[PDB]
Amino acid sequence: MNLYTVIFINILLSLTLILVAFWLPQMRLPFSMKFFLVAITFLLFDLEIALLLPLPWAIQTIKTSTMMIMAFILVTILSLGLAYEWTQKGLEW
Amino acid sequence: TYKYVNKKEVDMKSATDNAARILMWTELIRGLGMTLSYLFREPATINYPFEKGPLSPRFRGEHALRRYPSGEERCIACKLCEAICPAQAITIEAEPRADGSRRTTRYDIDMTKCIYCGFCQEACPVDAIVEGPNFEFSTETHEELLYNKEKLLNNGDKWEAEIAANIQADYLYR
Amino acid sequence: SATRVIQKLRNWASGQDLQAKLQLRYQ
Amino acid sequence: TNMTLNFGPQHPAAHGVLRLVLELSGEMVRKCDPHIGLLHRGTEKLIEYKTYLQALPYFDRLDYVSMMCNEQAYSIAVEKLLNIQPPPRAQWIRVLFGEITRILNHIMAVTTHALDIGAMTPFFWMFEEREKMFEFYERVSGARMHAAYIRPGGVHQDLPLGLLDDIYEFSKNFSLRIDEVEEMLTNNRIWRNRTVDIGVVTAEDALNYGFSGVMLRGSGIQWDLRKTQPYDVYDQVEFDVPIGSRGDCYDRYLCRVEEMRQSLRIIEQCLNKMPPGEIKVDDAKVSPPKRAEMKTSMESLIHHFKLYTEGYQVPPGATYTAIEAPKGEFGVYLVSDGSSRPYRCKIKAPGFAHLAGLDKMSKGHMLADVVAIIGTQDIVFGEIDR
Amino acid sequence: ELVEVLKRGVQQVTGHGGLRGLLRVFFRANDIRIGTLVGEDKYGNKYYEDNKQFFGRHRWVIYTTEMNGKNTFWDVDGSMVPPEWHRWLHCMTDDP
Amino acid sequence: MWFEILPGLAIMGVCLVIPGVSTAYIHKFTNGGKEKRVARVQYQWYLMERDRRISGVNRYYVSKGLE
Amino acid sequence: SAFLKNAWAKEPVLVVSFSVWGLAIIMPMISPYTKYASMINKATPYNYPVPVRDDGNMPDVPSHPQDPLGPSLDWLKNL
Amino acid sequence: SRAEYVVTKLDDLINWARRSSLWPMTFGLACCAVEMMHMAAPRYDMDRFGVVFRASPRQADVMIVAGTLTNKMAPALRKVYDQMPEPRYVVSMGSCANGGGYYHYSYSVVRGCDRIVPVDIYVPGCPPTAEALLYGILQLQRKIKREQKLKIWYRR
Amino acid sequence: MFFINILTLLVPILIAMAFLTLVERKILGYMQLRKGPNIVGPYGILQPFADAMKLFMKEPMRPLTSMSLFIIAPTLSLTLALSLWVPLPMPHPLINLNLGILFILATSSLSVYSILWSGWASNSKYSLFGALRAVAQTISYEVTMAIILLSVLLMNGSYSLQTLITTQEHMWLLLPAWPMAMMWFISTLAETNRAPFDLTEGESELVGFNVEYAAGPFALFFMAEYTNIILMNALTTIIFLGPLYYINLPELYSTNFMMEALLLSSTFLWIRASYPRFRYDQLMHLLWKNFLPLTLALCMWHISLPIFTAGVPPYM
Ligand SMILES: COC1=C(OC)C(=O)C(CC=C(C)C)=C(C)C1=O
Ligand code: SF4
Ligand code: SF4
Repeated sequence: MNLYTVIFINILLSLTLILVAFWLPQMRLPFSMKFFLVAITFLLFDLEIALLLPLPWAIQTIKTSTMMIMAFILVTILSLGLAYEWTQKGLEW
Repeated sequence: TYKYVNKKEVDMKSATDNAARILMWTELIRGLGMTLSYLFREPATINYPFEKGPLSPRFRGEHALRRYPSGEERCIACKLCEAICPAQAITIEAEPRADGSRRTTRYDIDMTKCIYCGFCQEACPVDAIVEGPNFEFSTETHEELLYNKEKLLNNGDKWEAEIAANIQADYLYR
Repeated sequence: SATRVIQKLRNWASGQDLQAKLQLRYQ
Repeated sequence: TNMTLNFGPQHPAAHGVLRLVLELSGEMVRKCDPHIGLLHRGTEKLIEYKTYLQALPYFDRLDYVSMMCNEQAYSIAVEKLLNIQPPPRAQWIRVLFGEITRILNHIMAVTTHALDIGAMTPFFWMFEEREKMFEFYERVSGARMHAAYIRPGGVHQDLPLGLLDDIYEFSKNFSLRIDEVEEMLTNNRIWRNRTVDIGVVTAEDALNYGFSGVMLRGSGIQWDLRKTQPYDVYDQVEFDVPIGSRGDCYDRYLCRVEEMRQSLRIIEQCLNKMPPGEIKVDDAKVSPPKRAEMKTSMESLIHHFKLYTEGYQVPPGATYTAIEAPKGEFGVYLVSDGSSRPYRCKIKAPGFAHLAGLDKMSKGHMLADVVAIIGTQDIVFGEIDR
Repeated sequence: ELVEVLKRGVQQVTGHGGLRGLLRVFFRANDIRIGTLVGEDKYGNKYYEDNKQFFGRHRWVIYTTEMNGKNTFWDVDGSMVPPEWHRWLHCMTDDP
Repeated sequence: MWFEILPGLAIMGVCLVIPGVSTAYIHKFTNGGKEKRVARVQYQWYLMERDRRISGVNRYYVSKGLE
Repeated sequence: SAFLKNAWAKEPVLVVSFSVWGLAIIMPMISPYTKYASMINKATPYNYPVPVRDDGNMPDVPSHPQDPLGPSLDWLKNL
Repeated sequence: SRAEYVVTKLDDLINWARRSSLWPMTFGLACCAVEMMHMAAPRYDMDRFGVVFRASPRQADVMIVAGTLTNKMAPALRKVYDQMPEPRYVVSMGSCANGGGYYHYSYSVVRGCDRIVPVDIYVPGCPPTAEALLYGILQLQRKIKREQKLKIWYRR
Repeated sequence: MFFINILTLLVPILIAMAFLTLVERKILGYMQLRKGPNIVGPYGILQPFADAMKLFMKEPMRPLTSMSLFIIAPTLSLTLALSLWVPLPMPHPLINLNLGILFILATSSLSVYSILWSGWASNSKYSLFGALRAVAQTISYEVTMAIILLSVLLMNGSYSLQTLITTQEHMWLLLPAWPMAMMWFISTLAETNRAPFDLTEGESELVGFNVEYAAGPFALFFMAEYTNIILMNALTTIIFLGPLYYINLPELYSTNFMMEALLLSSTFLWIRASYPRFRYDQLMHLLWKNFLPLTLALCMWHISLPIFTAGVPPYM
């Protein structure tokens, strides 16, 4: 609730400003696979981040060995994905 | 005589030196130092209304027609100021004044047409038309910029004291 | 006309003596 | 139309007015067809209707960053047709203000280049130095720019009593100001990238497309019309042309910073060795009589009246005289009948040739690259459009 | 070092007569500095020149209210300076 | 000189400390002079709630050995 | 090796990049503390330790946990 | 309380805001552009007066037409003038744009920009001195100060 | 009370947001040998309020365009930026969130839309080309921006920004992890589209979503950018430069937070004047080639440093 209170004031402050703006002064084919490709890579990386996001809680896991063994494998396999992105003209705009 | 502006071993010392330049952005930091340095220098700007950028005597500025100390306007309508104006700005038509002397009935400098060359200042034999010091004559309407004999003569009377000083300083040179 | 400390900050940051070639022209 | 997109006339990036109808596959430029004439004004036809001395002010306006150097080209041309040459002091003056003008152009070209690139502090640093130079112009001619000081028979009026000393104080210091810009751009880890290996022009191609300027010199061709075909007293001075290798935006830049440096070497000399003498030819036939003389001697009034009202009356002939204006070879082909007003005056603009090269330079390049290349050609639309 | 500037800064501020002078001068010019008064022209105007300041700012004119009855205190204009004193201000002649 | 960029900053700084001092005293006023309990995990909310029930309705009121 | 050298001076990020990748893949294997992490975190008591019935003959700390028997974290102390 | 007073004061505020911050969109046709870059430069700082170095055709309060407005560029000038906000102004700079200037009789030069865009302040001089432009920008500021839009609303 | 604590934490920031533009138009000035704006008001203090009033009064021209993806875009930009100051932990925060940094990362990510929506809404070529490139580097930079934080968190133990005040009671996280600070600082420069990385407002390049935006819409993003400029700098001043915290007096934390935030806010002002703008591909070349391999590897080093140095951070 406390957050809700703050946020609605936040929207109100902005909606107030746009309105004032309008009310006070009364007196086609841009495409480059590179751009699409980036967006994609971005999510593959964003989804990877999502897998890495639990690592702060997983640090405290009793296993530890498996934690790191897992995390290191994830980071390494994605980075190799990047590596091949390099070989491919990908990442070369 | 010529010179090569950009005409050009790998040692750890060298490489480590080069790698540090890329890794910790050493040259970029060099550039920041230069701007921080000036931040501490005195700014060169002038309060425009209160302090004015210096203009020496030959500054052409705004046209004026001078008069003899007695009070007789200097122009005798020879009309070569019209002949040498590059832009066709000055229009002069004349007729003998009753005195019998020769004077201009109409002298119109179109300042919007004028490109302030200063040849008219040069050409006049009696030096009646001069490039006056004032540069601040911006006007709300286009018509005000067109100037007839009365505005220029009035401009001449207002700035005669400084015009005389300016011509006094630069006539030996001419 | 600037305190030597502030002036120094200038020379140091610049790497050469601006005092010798100033931006303020004088008599 | 491969998303044809007018660079647009109103664009801070486009000096003055340039419609570059560009077809870009996304962010890559496939073809650049620059449009010109947004500043055509008739300078070449207007001159035919004006006398030689009243056409001198047009030349200052042809490329006004380089106000005077342009005037020297017409001067020289009119002097050749008359077979008259200016007095010794006037020659040195023209080289003195010829060089000061080169600096002024390079400060414009290097700093305006950066503003489009995105570096804005170099412009303010050097526009203050520019300002100080303008003041020289004003105290010599009367106008900050568009002086009309260099006339067809020498300069108009001797230097004020004291200018030389100040063109010294300034010169004595300007170097540090160029040095600073350097510590900001010559080695910036980022200036290099956006400039290096952009718009490389071969040596053979540069001569073929008539580049004739730093653009040639940057590709390693050694040609400075000031050393190859000396004009005025640029022969008596000693300077080093800054030739370049691996010609590209960065290399040519370095060349323009180096001529700023070399021009200070030429200015120094001119101050050290300018002769006592007159500043205009003594032929009342070509140069207007001194005002004390026209007000006391009949032959001088007649010569003053005829010169201002009618004109030089140049002997019939035609000449192409080219100097080394800061942009490149500026030449006037002045055909002349025996009349006091010229017949033709094609102005060769270093810039009509350079723009044409934009197409052969910016190929397979991004939108930002086009902005960098227009800067490395110092395009002043006045000279191109004339 | 800093001691002097703090001290001399006070001089400028306390130099303009009463509080009002400062507040006035502060508002219309936005620059506070003290200089010898070269002259006061008949149209209300006051001119000061300081040798120490750089060439651009060593000569300044503090404009006065109603120099032709125009309420010029806020809307000050350059042309207000009289033709006689115009060249002194622009450094055309180094003689006041 | 550069003396003048300070005025503006002063009004920025003063407007960036207010918030940190304000939020950190409108907490020590509403919570009875004791920092607002941060209930990251339930245990803490439990203890906090338990406190409410223990006295008045507000947790900040804190009963002691004398109860 | 030679490329390595230039690589150290040209494209000197990847070199550093990989180097770290490895150093993080080694230090854990060889270190006098790696073992502690699984212990220090194991020890941290989050969930209540439920007591077992004393059928008898057990080494479990009876009564006060302070009894000398049982696990200790003096390894954690003075670590 | 008389609304009339209340109105004047309000108008003034409005005028002070527009007159203190004029964001100029400059064209730089020709050379008088070089004399404006000088204004933007350190001797005569335009910013100090609230004039921004430069802005796009939209966010711009005043358009300074510097340089010859040739017949080909004449359709554009208009477009950009027409693409600016409701409170907009034009400061013609240069004899080449006040009237026709050295190129008045040419076939490719419009004899003045006030034939294509309404002009509020005309700054004279072939390279109108930068101080003169500054004088001209300051006179636009006095022109705005005098404008009384809400009092006419009230009295209308 | 809580409402009062919403005025404070908002207004104060908005007033400070206004004074940043002024300290930008003067610090850039003195660096370029010019006084900057001092004539309106005393020393230019009234200058920010003046153009705000001019901007709102000028016509908000609606192009011959969407009318919502046009008005939603500035509202979203101001709303997210002012919102992200809600959880910031100056001394003690307004709304303490257990997963606070994920809130800041998520809220930042949403601002990329405003750029996308404004670019589509304008319906002119300059706007669409600018938006597509702008969206590309923003999310490209988000990928290293996020990984750099994950390295931090793993040495902090939690996502809550409040924990770092207890993590940095003995030393700033710059000493350790400086290599990422730099990479957080450069990424903070990209995400606020400031100079070295500002091809979006690139003027010479695409004069670009703000192109069709004038008056009130211009202002709102505008305000947003500058508030962000502060917020991101403030996050640098909590995550990496940890201001001294004394539980007895909470304001010396905010006093030093004030000092460090202003200096790092001053730094991106100083960066802008000092550097030319990077090329569009030169910008992505940096993140995907130069920084992402550094960040991913240093990310692993920050999962290893804890374990074998038996330093696994205490949750909570
Ligand atoms: C060097 O040529 C240039 C001009 O011609 C004089 C300009 O007018 C302009 C426009 C000037 C401003 C102040 C926008 C630019 C940018 C330019 O580069
Ligand atoms: S030249 Fe001098 S005198 Fe002869 S007409 Fe023109 S102005 Fe009058
Ligand atoms: S007016 Fe004089 S200066 Fe301005 S453009 Fe036309 S010619 Fe060049």
